[PDB]
Amino acid sequence: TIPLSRLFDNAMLRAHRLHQLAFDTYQEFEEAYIPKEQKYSFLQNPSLCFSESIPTPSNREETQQKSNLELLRISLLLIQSWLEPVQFLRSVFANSLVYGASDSNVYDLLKDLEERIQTLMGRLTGQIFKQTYSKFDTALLKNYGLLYCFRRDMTYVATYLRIVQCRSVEGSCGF
Amino acid sequence: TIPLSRLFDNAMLRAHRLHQLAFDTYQEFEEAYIPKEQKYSFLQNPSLCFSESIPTPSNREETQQKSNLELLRISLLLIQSWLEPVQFLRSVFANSLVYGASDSNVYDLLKDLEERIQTLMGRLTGQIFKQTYSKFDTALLKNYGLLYCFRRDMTYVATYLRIVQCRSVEGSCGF
Amino acid sequence: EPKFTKCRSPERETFSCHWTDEGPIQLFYTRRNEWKECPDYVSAGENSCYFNSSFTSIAIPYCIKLTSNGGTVDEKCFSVDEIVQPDPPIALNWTLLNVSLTGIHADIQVRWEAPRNADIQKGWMVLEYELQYKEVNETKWKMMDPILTTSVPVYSLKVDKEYEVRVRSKQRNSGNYGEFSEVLYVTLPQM
Amino acid sequence: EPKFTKCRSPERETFSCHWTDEGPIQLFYTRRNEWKECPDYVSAGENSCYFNSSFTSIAIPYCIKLTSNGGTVDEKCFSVDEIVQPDPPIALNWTLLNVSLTGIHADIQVRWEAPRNADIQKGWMVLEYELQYKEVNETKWKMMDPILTTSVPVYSLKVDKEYEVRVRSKQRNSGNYGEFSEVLYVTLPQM
Repeated sequence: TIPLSRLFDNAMLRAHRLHQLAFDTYQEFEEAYIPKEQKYSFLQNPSLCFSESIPTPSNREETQQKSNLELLRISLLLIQSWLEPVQFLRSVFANSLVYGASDSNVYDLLKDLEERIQTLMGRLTGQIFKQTYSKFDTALLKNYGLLYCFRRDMTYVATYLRIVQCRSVEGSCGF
Repeated sequence: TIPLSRLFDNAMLRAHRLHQLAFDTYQEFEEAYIPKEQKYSFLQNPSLCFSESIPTPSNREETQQKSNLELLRISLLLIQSWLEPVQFLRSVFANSLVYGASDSNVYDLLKDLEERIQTLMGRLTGQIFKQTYSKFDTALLKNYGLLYCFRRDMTYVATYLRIVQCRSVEGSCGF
Repeated sequence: EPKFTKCRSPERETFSCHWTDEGPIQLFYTRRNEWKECPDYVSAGENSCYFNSSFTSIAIPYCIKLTSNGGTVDEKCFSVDEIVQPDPPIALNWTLLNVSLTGIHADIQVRWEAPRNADIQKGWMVLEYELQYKEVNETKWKMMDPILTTSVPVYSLKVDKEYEVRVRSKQRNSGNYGEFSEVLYVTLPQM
Repeated sequence: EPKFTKCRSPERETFSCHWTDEGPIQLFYTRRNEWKECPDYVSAGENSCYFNSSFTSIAIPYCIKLTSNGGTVDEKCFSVDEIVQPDPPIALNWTLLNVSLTGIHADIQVRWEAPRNADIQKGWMVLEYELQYKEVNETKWKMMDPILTTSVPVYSLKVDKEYEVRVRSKQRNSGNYGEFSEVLYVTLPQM
């Protein structure tokens, strides 16, 4: 088979960039607009993101028990869940000082990654293959909640994609 | 014990420099003064150097069978054999274009290395411990013959010293 | 009056929280999965709580509260990835890089290993490293930009001087740098 | 008319001699230890003589003569260290060194292993390496100064271009460089 290293390198570059943008945008926002008491109330109350229908392992042992195709499929559904909702972070990202943060630029990144994950599942050919991507609901807590969920979901994708890379590519992580 | 790495590094720097100076000085001399027919006659006739009383292994298996103290002791006697004779390469080295070649500079190097080998034998405490260093005899073939023997003996010292280093120092050659 | 100093996860799999020194001070925590008392007050030392891999999950928010006999004295909320601070690299070593025998200067290559508790080989963690070095008599350290590998050159060191080098790590894009490795001393041969 | 092309020792332990293509051409050798016929005309290929480790010793001079049915047609004299030319390094690989996600440029680290027949670990050989690289559409190669390690960075490559890298070795201060390794292709991710 044609070597997969180039595709994994390119898919990982975009996943890391989405993860970095989500983390830095959440941090800036929280530091500027959210006093510590509103933070505690927000974080004490049970962050059930619109993507909670997609089953996402959250510790090392459970994640590594999943197959390559399951981890790519979950990544695919997380990315697709943000294609429409990301336009609701338009004002967040325009007011941001993070270089590269705009909903257009983020939308472009997600679409590019969704097609790369689909090519990777083709090369490596259960409810998770049956279900579809998640749908989002209907101001500053609404933006904070959204940013919280975007950070989380991009975090998952970057991790799940790295795991598949390390197991599928020759000497990618420890040569 | 105090770590030996620093002393081995310093002894190896001087051995390599002596070896390099001997190799480059022999090559320059041969290329400038010795036509190919005189070279064949010289190399066809059985280079018995004044140091042939010192027993010197000349292949990998026989050399590595020697102990650390034997290899240091042979190195010590080779270096000491050149303390007096090196002054007979005075005109060779003064006419040379090799940077650093002079009998004074070479004499200094040999004396410095002889004391370092003696400290190293002290830290790591047979005929070879009984015998002494070799003595040299009484114009252009006399210089060619001398240069031939100096190249040879410095070659041996650099090799024998490297072998002891690799076996005595932690991860010196293949970490 | 007692207050939290910090919380840290060394490998993204476990974590611990620490506080400064009425009645005994207690720790209570809540995570989406309400309030429970610290599961282990001994493993991470004095005025600490230790949370093993059965209590630790990424992406979900944790809230902790320090309490006395009169009430709540401190509170913190965090996610595990915000508190990741990796252990330092170990087994530092150097070797000569350039091949000269007469320079007044020399280049070296320094190498190390990742902290043993980090899962790099199967993709759970991805580290970056920041190396620092200075002449042993200097008070300030020179700082290199961070790299992805476990080895790097250091250029133009004077062979006449002794140097010292230290390295620390961080998880890419999250948490903070951890502590520095033990120092490695560099003494170059000279003549 | 037939003449010697060259003699080479790959690891300082064995050696072979080669000649260009009346009657059959013979090889005779003499070493201080007179004339004997080539011990093995097959192992090093056509118009060659192969000398295993039982005939090979450092520091002593060898002389060889090529002979026809009418007499001696060529002669050479050498010592083993003058003809050492190491096999190339193997297992070339690269990985990203810098940690940026938005550069137009990138730095890499390239690594390799010494040729398997060389005895580096016990001190019989000491190697230096020269790395070359260029953009795949270029005809000339950029050449780095030689190094002592089996890894090195290559800096400021354009992420938009494909590169290729090759490495060769030599025994320190003697003999010549050997052949280049197989080429390693470098294709950097980009967005």
